Amino acid sequence: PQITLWKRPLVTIKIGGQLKEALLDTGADDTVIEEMSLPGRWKPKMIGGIGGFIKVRQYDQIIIEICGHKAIGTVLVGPTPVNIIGRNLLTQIGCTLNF
Amino acid sequence: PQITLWKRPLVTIKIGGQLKEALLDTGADDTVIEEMSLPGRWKPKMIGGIGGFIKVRQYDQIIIEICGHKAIGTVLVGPTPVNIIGRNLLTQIGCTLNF
Ligand SMILES: CC1(C)SCN(C(=O)[C@@H](O)[C@H](Cc2ccccc2)NC(=O)[C@H](CS(C)(=O)=O)NC(=O)COc2cccc3cnccc23)[C@@H]1C(=O)N[C@H]1c2ccccc2C[C@H]1O
Repeated sequence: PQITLWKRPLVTIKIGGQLKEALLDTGADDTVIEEMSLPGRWKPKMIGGIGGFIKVRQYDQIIIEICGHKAIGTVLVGPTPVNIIGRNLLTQIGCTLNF
Repeated sequence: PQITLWKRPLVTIKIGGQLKEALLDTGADDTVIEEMSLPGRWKPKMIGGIGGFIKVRQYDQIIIEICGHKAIGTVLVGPTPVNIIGRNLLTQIGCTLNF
């Protein structure tokens, strides 16, 4: 699809068999999702945003569908205000910016 | 242009007669620039994201040049770690997400 930016670029995602809304976010290096249960071991990560830094749990090789496109990659879990799909998965789905 | 997302989508902008590097950020509602002088009236605003909120100064009707494209809109100024071009100006340059 082509997504204009007059509104927030929110899409449906599927992760752990559940549907969530997430924001396609070219300003985010990584993908960060609100508290949920994911399989496997996690490792620590600190991520920094507009307000400062938060601690998150890093899960690798997680299956996620983004607006109907399958990705498999790193997903961070923690106190984000919004589920965000960052460049690590945007690249997997072939997402580009165009003007 | 078509901008891939293998790396941070950084561009050169001209604002207040100054050249700055800034991030094309589809997850940002607004445009926020590191401390600088801008002409005209301003009002305080709180902006939030990962790690919480910061206080900024809101300037309206500011002209910016982004990759050769002129646009006008609100620009926020304050302690952002990165200059961010948000949706209020990305729309004006005809920037879309495509996959
Ligand atoms: C969807 C959100 C709410 S959460 C993430 N987000 C966004 O707009 C995101 O694209 C931000 C943009 C940003 C880049 C760099 C520094 C700070 C912030 N990016 C992020 O939150 C991500 C988190 S990560 C590492 O993937 O897990 N950080 C990054 O990619 C890289 O951050 C950094 C890079 C370099 C130096 C840094 C120093 N100190 C902190 C962060 C740094 C939205 C938001 O904050 N929006 C607010 C915003 C932002 C700018 C202007 C106005 C407003 C209002 C809100 O719309």
